[PDB]
Amino acid sequence: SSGRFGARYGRVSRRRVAEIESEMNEDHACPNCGEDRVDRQGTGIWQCSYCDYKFTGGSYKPETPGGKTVRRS
Amino acid sequence: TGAGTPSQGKKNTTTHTKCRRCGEKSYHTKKKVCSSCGFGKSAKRRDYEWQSKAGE
Amino acid sequence: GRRIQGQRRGRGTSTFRAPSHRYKADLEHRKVEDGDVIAGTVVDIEHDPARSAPVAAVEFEDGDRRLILAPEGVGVGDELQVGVSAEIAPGNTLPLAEIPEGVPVCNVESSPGDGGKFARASGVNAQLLTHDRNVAVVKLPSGEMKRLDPQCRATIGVVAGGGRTDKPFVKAGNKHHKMKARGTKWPNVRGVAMNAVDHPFGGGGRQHPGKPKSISRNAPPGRKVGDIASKRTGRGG
Amino acid sequence: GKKSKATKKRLAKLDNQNSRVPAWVMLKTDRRNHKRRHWRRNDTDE
RNA sequence: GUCGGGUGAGAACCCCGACGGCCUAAUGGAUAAGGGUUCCUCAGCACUGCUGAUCAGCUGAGGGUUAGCCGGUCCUAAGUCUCACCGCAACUCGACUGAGACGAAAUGGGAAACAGGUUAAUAUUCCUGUGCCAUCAUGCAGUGAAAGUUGACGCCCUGGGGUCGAUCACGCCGGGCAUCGCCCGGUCGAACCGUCCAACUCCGUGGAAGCCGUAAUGGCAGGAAGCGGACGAACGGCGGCAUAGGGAAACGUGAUUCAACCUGGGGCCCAUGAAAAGACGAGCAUGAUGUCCGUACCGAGAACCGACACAGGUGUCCAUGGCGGCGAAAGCCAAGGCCUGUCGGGAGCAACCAACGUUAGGGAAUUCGGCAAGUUAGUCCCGUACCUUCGGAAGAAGGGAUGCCUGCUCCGGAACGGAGCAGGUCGCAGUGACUCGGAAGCUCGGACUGUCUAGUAACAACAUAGGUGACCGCAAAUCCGCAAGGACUCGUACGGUCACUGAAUCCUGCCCAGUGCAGGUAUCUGAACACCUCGUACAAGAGGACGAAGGACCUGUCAACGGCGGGGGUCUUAAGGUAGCGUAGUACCUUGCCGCAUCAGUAGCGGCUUGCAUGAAUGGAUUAACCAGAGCUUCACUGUCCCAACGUUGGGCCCGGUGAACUGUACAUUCCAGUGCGGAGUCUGGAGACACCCAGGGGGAAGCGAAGACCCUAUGGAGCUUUACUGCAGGCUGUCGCUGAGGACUCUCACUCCGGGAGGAGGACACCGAUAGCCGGGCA
RNA sequence: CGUGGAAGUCUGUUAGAGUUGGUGUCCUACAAUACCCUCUCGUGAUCUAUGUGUAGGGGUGAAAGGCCCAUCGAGUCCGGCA
Ligand SMILES: [Cl-]
Ligand SMILES: [Cl-]
Ligand SMILES: [Cl-]
Ligand SMILES: [Mg+2]
Ligand SMILES: [Mg+2]
Ligand SMILES: [Mg+2]
Ligand SMILES: [Mg+2]
Ligand SMILES: [Mg+2]
Ligand SMILES: [Mg+2]
Ligand SMILES: [Mg+2]
Ligand SMILES: [Mg+2]
Ligand SMILES: [Mg+2]
Ligand SMILES: [Mg+2]
Ligand SMILES: [Mg+2]
Ligand SMILES: [Mg+2]
Ligand SMILES: [Mg+2]
Ligand SMILES: [Mg+2]
Ligand SMILES: [Mg+2]
Ligand SMILES: [Mg+2]
Ligand SMILES: [Mg+2]
Ligand SMILES: [Mg+2]
Ligand SMILES: [Mg+2]
Ligand SMILES: [Mg+2]
Ligand SMILES: [Mg+2]
Ligand SMILES: [Mg+2]
Ligand SMILES: [Mg+2]
Ligand SMILES: [Mg+2]
Ligand SMILES: [Mg+2]
Ligand SMILES: [Mg+2]
Ligand SMILES: [Mg+2]
Ligand SMILES: [Mg+2]
Ligand SMILES: [Mg+2]
Ligand code: NA
Ligand code: NA
Ligand code: NA
Ligand code: NA
Ligand code: NA
Ligand code: NA
Ligand code: NA
Ligand code: NA
Ligand code: NA
Ligand code: NA
Ligand code: NA
Ligand code: NA
Ligand code: NA
Ligand code: NA
Ligand SMILES: [Sr+2]
Ligand SMILES: [Sr+2]
Ligand SMILES: [Sr+2]
Ligand SMILES: [Sr+2]
Ligand SMILES: [Sr+2]
Ligand SMILES: [Sr+2]
Ligand SMILES: [Sr+2]
Ligand SMILES: [Sr+2]
Ligand SMILES: [Sr+2]
Ligand SMILES: [Sr+2]
Ligand SMILES: [Sr+2]
Ligand SMILES: [Sr+2]
Ligand SMILES: [Sr+2]
Ligand SMILES: [Sr+2]
Ligand SMILES: [Sr+2]
Ligand SMILES: [Sr+2]
Ligand SMILES: [Sr+2]
Ligand SMILES: [Sr+2]
Ligand SMILES: [Sr+2]
Ligand SMILES: [Sr+2]
Ligand SMILES: [Sr+2]
Ligand SMILES: [Sr+2]
Ligand SMILES: [Sr+2]
Ligand SMILES: [Sr+2]
Ligand SMILES: [Sr+2]
Ligand SMILES: [Sr+2]
Ligand SMILES: [Sr+2]
Ligand SMILES: [Sr+2]
Ligand SMILES: [Sr+2]
Ligand SMILES: [Sr+2]
Ligand SMILES: [Sr+2]
Ligand SMILES: [Sr+2]
Ligand SMILES: [Sr+2]
Ligand SMILES: [Sr+2]
Ligand SMILES: [Sr+2]
Ligand SMILES: [Sr+2]
Repeated sequence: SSGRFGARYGRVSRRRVAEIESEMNEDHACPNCGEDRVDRQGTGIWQCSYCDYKFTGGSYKPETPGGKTVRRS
Repeated sequence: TGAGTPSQGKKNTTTHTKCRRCGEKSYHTKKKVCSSCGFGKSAKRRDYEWQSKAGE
Repeated sequence: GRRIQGQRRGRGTSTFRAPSHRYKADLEHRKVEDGDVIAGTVVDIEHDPARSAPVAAVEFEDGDRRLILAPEGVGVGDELQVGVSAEIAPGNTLPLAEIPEGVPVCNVESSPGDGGKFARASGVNAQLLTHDRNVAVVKLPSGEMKRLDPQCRATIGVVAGGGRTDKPFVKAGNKHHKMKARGTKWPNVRGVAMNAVDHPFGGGGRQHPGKPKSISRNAPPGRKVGDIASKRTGRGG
Repeated sequence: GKKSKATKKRLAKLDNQNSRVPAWVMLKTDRRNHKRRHWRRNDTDE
């Protein structure tokens, strides 16, 4: 998704940002139904396009390994 | 752009206007303070000892 | 010489201040008497320009709309509890004594009832460890052990907006846009590229600092540049 | 530029100060206006 | 500009007509700021106007600016001020906090006006017509009334609706044209009152297991398409307005593309995109009231700023006038404005200079260097290398095509939209003017975009993402203040502070001896106070005892300042140059040696390299891409040169008018020698020399211009550095007061902080006043 | 293959901003920093109007000792001052 960077910037610019952008424009699980309709709304804000469950989550990744630790205890 | 003649073009601002108290074109309408009589800054009148040679 | 950049800072002029008028809210905790009879439904999840991470719009039992700091997972429709006997669910605000051990907690208070001081940034947490009658040890994000008062309120769960610092800025344009909304002067001109008259590391026919970078803690403001009270420097060795 | 009421009263008087010394003052003193102002060459107040 | 003509004592430049041009985002229209009467009329020419003037922004005297509905006024914005409070020796000083006020005239919010007519000059203000808003009064309605909505909001892409405009069709009205019958202009008509609704959301019906739908994304058994329906848009349509108005007349009808205006869908953010007053919620009739301030003109190559009627500078709206073409591009032309970027006359008009055209043959031989100029050039098709971070390179390169006419096929609803085929035919030339890349290759630097020395430096310097290190748990680190107090901070380690290096990729060796910083320290050193001894009827005073930070001293640390040699097969002072790179922007010797390239190469590229004196974040190496960055080579091109010629326009020369300045000890027609303070028109000797004037190019007057910036001197100045001198901030530390109860400790009562409060934390410490020792270019 | 329409992307005398070379013109100027041709950027760390804040050993400074009204290695005025 970092093809807008052109001949400039570098490898770590088009590997990391492109990875974390192809990962967020994807289909993720929702806690109010169980569907793949989770889209982004900005920095940290995650929204479902079903019964529009506008929730919280990791900046670019919906569920961080730190945000899943709250479930264990 | 040179600091001389061409920079003199952007000079269409009003700062010093005729004062209410003394009447000299020294009332800074943006500061609401007079540079001659001190209207808007002091209750007294702006006078200074250096406005005249020491022993006069 | 002249006053260095860090001296012009403390003056508090427009250039160095934070655009407070463009900021949302002073995220604090609610004042319950004693009993936990307060609860609230999360209506919205907004963006905080003051601290980048998401901020939850909560409407309470008595209709008091206040913006609270948002922990991971919490969404619209969800109910949270604020008070002494609150539920041990993510997003609920209750004192350290009432919170069990080995639980990741955030928005921790220093002195009880200050509205929260510690563990607030994007995705951080705090580990609650020892439980006595006098003390409640908490492990802060830096790894420091803070011996806290058990009467100090805290929100259960990790902060939302995690893993933000893990993605690069790519361009200065992205850094510009960020810094315009904070209390910082940007860009950063190295003290070495300056004149002798402007900084202690300034001057010279080439670029290098005059004296060694490490400076005494007793150093006066205007000479306190570089490595302030370094116990060491470098990577390996 | 928008002038106020007082500003108008003033610019008004300055225009009457621009009138010549009448023909009879010359015949009474048996033979010069010093506050002679031009709209281009001179500068007024405000 | 030219010929006529007008007024006039007087006319190149004042005015009429004609003919001829100039301006097209402005040289037109409306305005903000600023100007201030410069607007209008009449009378004038002593002043001002680059000449003249009968003209004028000039001079003199009159006249001119009319608003409930256009601004202001009101609202609040960054932010400002006053009062209180507090500090200060004090204030006109200063931070917090409370309260009030001010803060927006184009261009934030906002109750309400349109069409025409009128003047020498105003105009939604006056006048005619019509309409609209508010408060209030009376009469009717109504008891709802405040929940909610509105005011009120980022950027990028996009569909829908839709007016003006422009163009096409046809009809009517008026004009132009003189082979044809084409060409131009007009065909009008507001606000407001009424009414219609797409999009959107939603309800009922329905019952899809694959369908529905889009420019795209999408949508659905938690209920799709289809069907009916509630709410619901324009600055739009339709009706009224209007036997109003305007028009000499006709006083149209349809269409496409559609600014404005309306309404949706979509995407981006380590950026999240004002507030408040007011309005809506929530009726109607009649009547009344709606004060106050602005209102002229300019808005620029003459009304502003720049001393000027200055080639400079200065915001906004008209971004849809016609052809053109991708185009708000060029070129040409309307509407409109102008001939005032305001001196003229004459000479084939010389030399010489500024812009500039064409130059045979050669083609960079010119020069430090292709400086200057030039070459290519739009669109279509074929084709496109090394390398590469896979994005790019790349429009690489290279090759072909390109008009007009006739008749057609295809895409689409269609355009006055696009793409194609066949035959016909003109020129030297078909992107025919205009618009419109020259191409390639090697090396250096910096990654990139960006920043900069307003006015001789745009660059390799600055910045940047990226990398690293340092300090801090918030009563923090860092910083401002004399204090009261404040910035960071509506912030909290995924933070912000202080520094360094400078994308990515591959790495980043060795040394902690010195300096720095930090930690520890048995022992040494270590100030004042208090204590102990002697001395004083007391004071001064002599010694002792104790002892903090600090120093000694030990340890840690170089992505911390820095270092990585000589000698021999160790020594200084810790180690003693590892990867790479290398005659370098670093190498003196040096035009290093070999090679490539040229006839010839102090250049350039490659290799070697003992490196005077390369080298790892004082970052080392490599590099795709990028660059008005430095160097070199080739192809192409050319007046750069061989070597200069002709031409073009404005000057230059002569005539009218206008009319400065730089410079001037005096004398002065010089030249060749000499002499002299050694660089003479002027002295000595000779030579030469009739006077004046025109043009010239500048040899001389050590020409003019500037009390040399160089250099030295002066017991000159300043900016800057530091282990110069001395001091001050400031930090650290002991001590005395604040300061209380029972060399280690308990308490709460002062004091501090936190909680709204209850009360909670801390506690004689801390803060502050005083003193003492250390550090102390941060400052003098 | 298409749809889509990203960008400190691209060409661009679109508005606008900047100022490389000519070391051209000018240099008692049109101008106490101008003219012309060339050249650069032109959806962004962009350009601009008005309002507002920071003040002299102090501001501001993508750092050039740059800028703070033709004044900057410490503004200007008046005084100290003859
Ligand atoms: Cl940051
Ligand atoms: Cl107005
Ligand atoms: Cl749509
Ligand atoms: Mg210094
Ligand atoms: Mg800022
Ligand atoms: Mg908060
Ligand atoms: Mg920097
Ligand atoms: Mg420098
Ligand atoms: Mg460097
Ligand atoms: Mg360095
Ligand atoms: Mg008059
Ligand atoms: Mg008029
Ligand atoms: Mg003129
Ligand atoms: Mg020739
Ligand atoms: Mg030669
Ligand atoms: Mg068809
Ligand atoms: Mg660069
Ligand atoms: Mg310059
Ligand atoms: Mg440049
Ligand atoms: Mg960095
Ligand atoms: Mg960093
Ligand atoms: Mg650099
Ligand atoms: Mg190293
Ligand atoms: Mg060599
Ligand atoms: Mg070289
Ligand atoms: Mg010197
Ligand atoms: Mg000196
Ligand atoms: Mg307090
Ligand atoms: Mg000094
Ligand atoms: Mg050139
Ligand atoms: Mg400003
Ligand atoms: Mg310098
Ligand atoms: Na004037
Ligand atoms: Na004339
Ligand atoms: Na309507
Ligand atoms: Na057109
Ligand atoms: Na750019
Ligand atoms: Na060492
Ligand atoms: Na070295
Ligand atoms: Na550039
Ligand atoms: Na020529
Ligand atoms: Na001469
Ligand atoms: Na100096
Ligand atoms: Na694709
Ligand atoms: Na130029
Ligand atoms: Na000063
Ligand atoms: Sr200029
Ligand atoms: Sr201006
Ligand atoms: Sr005041
Ligand atoms: Sr006085
Ligand atoms: Sr508080
Ligand atoms: Sr707080
Ligand atoms: Sr230095
Ligand atoms: Sr190491
Ligand atoms: Sr003037
Ligand atoms: Sr005359
Ligand atoms: Sr006139
Ligand atoms: Sr007001
Ligand atoms: Sr307005
Ligand atoms: Sr349309
Ligand atoms: Sr007018
Ligand atoms: Sr105008
Ligand atoms: Sr102009
Ligand atoms: Sr015309
Ligand atoms: Sr004239
Ligand atoms: Sr010919
Ligand atoms: Sr050559
Ligand atoms: Sr040569
Ligand atoms: Sr070609
Ligand atoms: Sr490099
Ligand atoms: Sr500049
Ligand atoms: Sr690197
Ligand atoms: Sr050391
Ligand atoms: Sr070696
Ligand atoms: Sr001459
Ligand atoms: Sr761009
Ligand atoms: Sr461009
Ligand atoms: Sr040069
Ligand atoms: Sr010049
Ligand atoms: Sr030229
Ligand atoms: Sr564009
Ligand atoms: Sr003096």
